[PDB]
Amino acid sequence: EAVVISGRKLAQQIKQEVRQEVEEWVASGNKRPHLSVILVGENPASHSYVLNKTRAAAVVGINSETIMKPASISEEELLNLINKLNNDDNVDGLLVQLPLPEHIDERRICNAVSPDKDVDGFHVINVGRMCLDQYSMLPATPWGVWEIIKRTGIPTLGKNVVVAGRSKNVGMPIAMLLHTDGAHERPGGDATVTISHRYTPKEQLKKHTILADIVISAAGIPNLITADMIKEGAAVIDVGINRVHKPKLVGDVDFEGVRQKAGYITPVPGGVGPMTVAMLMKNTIIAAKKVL
Amino acid sequence: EAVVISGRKLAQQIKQEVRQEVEEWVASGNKRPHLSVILVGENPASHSYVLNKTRAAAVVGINSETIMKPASISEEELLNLINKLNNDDNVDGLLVQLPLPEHIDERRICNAVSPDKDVDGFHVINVGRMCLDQYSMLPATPWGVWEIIKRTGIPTLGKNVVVAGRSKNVGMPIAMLLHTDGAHERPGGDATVTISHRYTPKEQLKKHTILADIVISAAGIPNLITADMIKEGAAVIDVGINRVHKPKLVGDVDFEGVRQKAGYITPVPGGVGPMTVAMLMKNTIIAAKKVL
Ligand SMILES: NC(=O)c1ccc[n+]([C@@H]2O[C@H](COP(=O)([O-])OP(=O)(O)OC[C@H]3O[C@@H](n4cnc5c(N)ncnc54)[C@H](O)[C@@H]3O)[C@@H](O)[C@H]2O)c1
Ligand SMILES: NC(=O)c1ccc[n+]([C@@H]2O[C@H](COP(=O)([O-])OP(=O)(O)OC[C@H]3O[C@@H](n4cnc5c(N)ncnc54)[C@H](O)[C@@H]3O)[C@@H](O)[C@H]2O)c1
Ligand SMILES: Nc1nc(O)c2c(n1)NC[C@@H]1CN(c3ccc(C(=O)N[C@@H](CCC(=O)O)C(=O)O)cc3)C(=O)N21
Ligand SMILES: Nc1nc(O)c2c(n1)NC[C@@H]1CN(c3ccc(C(=O)N[C@@H](CCC(=O)O)C(=O)O)cc3)C(=O)N21
Repeated sequence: EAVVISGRKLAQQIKQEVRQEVEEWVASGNKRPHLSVILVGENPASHSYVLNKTRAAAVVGINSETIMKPASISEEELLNLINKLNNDDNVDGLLVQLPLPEHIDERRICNAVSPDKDVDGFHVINVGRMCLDQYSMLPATPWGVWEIIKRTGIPTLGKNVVVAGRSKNVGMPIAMLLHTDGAHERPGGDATVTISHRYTPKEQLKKHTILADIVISAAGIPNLITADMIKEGAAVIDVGINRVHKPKLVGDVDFEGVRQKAGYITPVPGGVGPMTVAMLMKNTIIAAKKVL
Repeated sequence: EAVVISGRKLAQQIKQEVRQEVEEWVASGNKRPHLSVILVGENPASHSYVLNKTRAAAVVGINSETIMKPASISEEELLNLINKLNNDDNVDGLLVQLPLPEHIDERRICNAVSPDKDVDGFHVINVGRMCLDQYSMLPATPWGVWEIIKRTGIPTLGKNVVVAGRSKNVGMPIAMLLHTDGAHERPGGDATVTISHRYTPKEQLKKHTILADIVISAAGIPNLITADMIKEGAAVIDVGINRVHKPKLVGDVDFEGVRQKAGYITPVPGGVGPMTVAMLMKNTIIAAKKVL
């Protein structure tokens, strides 16, 4: 029997910490932090995630606004709005919820957010700084993943990690953080990391996952990770979010099988999800204190 | 018997290509490209590598200057020089040979070179763009490594690659290029990539290298890769440079053992080295054409 790690309980801890930090920033005479979120269009999951973010902000004492725009907004208009928010000193953190309409170039939009306000860590400079193991705004999900590992007390240094997924927002940063030097300006995990993706044959995925002390799945494929792929005692972190069949939410991991073989496992929901939102809270206070 | 790939012969091909490109740029009325190299101090290997670079430039029709400064140069003075070269339009490519004296912060210096002239690809924006699979100035050694693989006709897509070394100038870019999507703006190799480093136990290094179709060693450890670590038919690319014992130059690979087990192997010297210099030539014409 795997220890089922509650990301909900961890996220509550992290939110207690942020509330304190925030209550102590404000207590000492500084402006309350303010997070602005641009939400374009009518995607329900997008609306639900933004709502989780604004509730979390309210519970740790961070002001938030949700700026709603229709999917018909031009790229030029959204960029204008971004420039206006970058230049407002009341605004500490700025994120644009993805995905955006097809007619809008997401890379351009992310690179328009000011790096000092880029609480998603998607701006190219934040990406470059992370890749160079310098202080940066880390993306929220990857940082959530590392915090689950670190706060549970699961070792990384010299350990074998497999990451299924190579996406610039999730997979790549997870791999980058976990493999890098603990002695650098931004310390990494010092793990031996294998990056797998859509062209990794299932056969080769299994031959690597079977050596792994930690397996992190961020592919968006149900049952991609099964018991026979895991060594006994492994930590299994499920970042996937998959709508399957009424519509239902599952992870990338066969939870019921793998919970009999792994030492640690995260559920979906209730695992990495809440951690994603908590770490965003942390980045907002960091942007407000202007410590980068 | 492994095919011993001559990086010398490949580099000559690449240099023939660059000469043509350059002869055709100039032929059409543009300024001859100009590469400036700042060399600080008296390190002999540094002097020898810069000399390889300026000879290569002369053979492909690129003007070069070597700017020599003493190890006593302040950081402020070197940065001044860099600003002056950034702002001169005769100068197309600008690199600072590393390493620098301890009193100088290399990250600051690399980030002062203008991205459009950063023919080493060390500037944070070039690093960020590479990490996001966008067009960037690629670092010369990593690109050399990928060119050896691609020009020999060794497949990467779906293949297992191990990289021994995680350095921001060599190991990390090699891993990044090889793992990434062939369908992105800057195409990657679509390989399954394992990053190993100084905290990977030898035991775990072997268990991954033994699955590898390609093993790329960039650790600076003699005999780090031996025959029993390699599967039969594997491609073995030796990026290491090690002074051993008169003083002698060897790679990270036990060449004599591994040439009996691998399908392909690169020697040291004569492998990745000349490729490092040729690809720098390629980046110089790219900076001159202002195509990024
Ligand atoms: N829980 C959270 O907080 C959270 C946050 C962000 C994203 N996600 C989820 O993580 C998953 C990935 O999100 P993303 O934005 O990185 O998505 P994406 O669709 O860009 O990435 C999918 C990645 O998985 C890889 N992949 C596809 N098939 C594979 C296979 N057979 N083996 C290994 N890798 C394979 C792809 O190569 C790609 O890199 C999704 O299910 C998404 O909903 C969860
Ligand atoms: N042929 C060329 O053109 C060329 C160009 C650049 C560098 N190099 C050579 O490549 C080697 C590395 O250069 P660098 O600048 O990346 O050096 P570096 O010293 O910064 O990097 C060494 C890397 O190897 C790793 N390492 C150390 N012990 C290890 C082990 N037992 N297993 C796996 N990895 C281990 C370290 O963690 C580190 O990431 C050196 O020998 C250098 O001279 C060659
Ligand atoms: N700019 C930007 N930043 C982000 O960090 C994200 C983004 N866009 N778009 C989509 C992803 C996904 N994501 C996210 C956030 C929260 C949760 C979450 O709270 N999950 C819960 C509820 C599951 C549900 O009912 O949908 C869970 O327990 O897993 C899931 C994804 C998120 O916020 N993402
Ligand atoms: N800024 C900057 N850019 C670089 O790309 C480098 C740098 N600094 N500092 C050191 C590394 C190493 N390096 C390099 C360049 C050429 C050769 C090379 O030509 N090697 C030959 C000769 C070996 C010898 O006799 O020393 C070989 O055949 O391997 C080796 C390393 C190089 O140029 N490097």
